[PDB]
Amino acid sequence: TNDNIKDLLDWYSSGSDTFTNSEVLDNSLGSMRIKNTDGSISLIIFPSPYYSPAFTKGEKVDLNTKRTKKSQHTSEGTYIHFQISGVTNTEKLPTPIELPLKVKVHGKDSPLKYGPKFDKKQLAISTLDFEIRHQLTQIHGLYRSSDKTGGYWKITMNDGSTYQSDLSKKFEYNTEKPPINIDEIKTIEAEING
Amino acid sequence: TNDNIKDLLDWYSSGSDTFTNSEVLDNSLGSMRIKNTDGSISLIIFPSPYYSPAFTKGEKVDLNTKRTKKSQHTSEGTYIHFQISGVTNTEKLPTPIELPLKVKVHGKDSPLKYGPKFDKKQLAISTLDFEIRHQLTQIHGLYRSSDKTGGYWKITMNDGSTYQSDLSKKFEYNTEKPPINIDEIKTIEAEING
Repeated sequence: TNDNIKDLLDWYSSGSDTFTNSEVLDNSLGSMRIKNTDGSISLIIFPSPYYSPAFTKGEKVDLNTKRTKKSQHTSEGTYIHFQISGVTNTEKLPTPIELPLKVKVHGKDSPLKYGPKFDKKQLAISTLDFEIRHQLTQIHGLYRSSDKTGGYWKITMNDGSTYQSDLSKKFEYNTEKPPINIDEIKTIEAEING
Repeated sequence: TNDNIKDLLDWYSSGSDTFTNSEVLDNSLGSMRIKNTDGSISLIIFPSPYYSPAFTKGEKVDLNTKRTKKSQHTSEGTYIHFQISGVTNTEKLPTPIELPLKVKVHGKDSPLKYGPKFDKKQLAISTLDFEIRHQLTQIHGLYRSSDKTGGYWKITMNDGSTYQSDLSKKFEYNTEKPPINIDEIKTIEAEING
């Protein structure tokens, strides 16, 4: 594969951070300072004009986010994470739901018809992106060979509205739309090509 | 949490690398040089006296492994990964199997009774460790608060033999036993405490 595809493989196989019921310390309207219940602090940026959380100091939030650079300890010993997007409310569903991924690879529908499970009412579109693409890389070989370097995912809501991303490029954080209610997702489909 | 627990959370939420049908370039008996089908090269160490793959040049292997330090590009442009353990044969099962995790948290059995799915015949014990603990961190809060900082996982085989790890410490790579046939795992259980 070429270097940009290796960069995509690195990003989508580098894990993510999940924190629940973190506390907002400061919201600078495009960036947030948040205290996680393990004592770490997350500094999270929101580059999109369409998704800029407004939660104020003291409110609780959930994080399902990616790091942009290595976490560092301060002189006082506080651990600081540097993240992007992935901040939602703390509302939970009574039991988890699965978001099965319907996947086509080189025009052939895969028999693997499962997906990640979540008990949160709302997820950021970027979170859905990394969960989807992580499954595509791990299970379907996305970015692991020259024949699996592009395609798309598409979410269709119960009301017919859609969200989509091009697998040949990094997720479009700069135009990310606001988080969605996952219980109202109708289907998630993806196709891998090359 | 204390810093060693934050280190564990970092390790178990930093992702992993999955490659299939990679080619052995060199086996130095305790370390291997492997060419992945994306063109990258993996340099993998095997510190255990009990798990030291013997695959020779030209043989095919699978990788389900963790990086020990950042990947680097050489002057010729080759991307090099630095990994530990996680090398198996390429044998596949006809359909994937699930390795459900039975989880107890603070003495209470969790209702979440699912696990990761694999279509490989064999997995290294370290791979099982990171898959198990990743699920424990993400879904059950392991390492995310002072009340969830220890416990164990235990694999029981159909023949009654067992494998186990202490969640309060890093996986014991230095004494890792050889890979196991996952179709003969009877149960995987874990308990989280603090």
